[PDB]
Amino acid sequence: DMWDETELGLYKVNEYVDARDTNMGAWFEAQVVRVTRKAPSRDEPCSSTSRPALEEDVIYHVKYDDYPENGVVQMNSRDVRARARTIIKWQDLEVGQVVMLNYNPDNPKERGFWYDAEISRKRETRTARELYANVVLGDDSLNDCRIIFVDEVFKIERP
Repeated sequence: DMWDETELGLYKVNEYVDARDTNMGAWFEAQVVRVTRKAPSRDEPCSSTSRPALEEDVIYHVKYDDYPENGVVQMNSRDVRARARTIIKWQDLEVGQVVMLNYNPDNPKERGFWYDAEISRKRETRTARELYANVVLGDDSLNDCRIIFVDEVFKIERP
């Protein structure tokens, strides 16, 4: 069974977060409506020395702000974070940074959705500001993609 959890979560009921969609991998604003953990065993404490309960243990149940029709969806803790808020300007970007940026996999020249990405190239020539990144970081990432929206790269918020 699922038990409601009030301590381990980094995000509380009613708080807004960014949540990573389970189908497309992009980040969308959402409201936390419930935080749960798996039920402890009958003869085990909620937290033990062998297995200290951890924030990564919780499941967040969220409702997307712009997709209410999707209903309440369950999120792994790695798929919820504080809303993005700070751009990393062009001059501060570098290879190896992991950022949230805007990319359209189907039409890469055009505006898309917001994905985690690892910068793979960063160079300014007389002709262009070249930014490439491995986009949709995780399984089946899109490697070494040319990024259009080089002035709209966000820092990822971390606890």
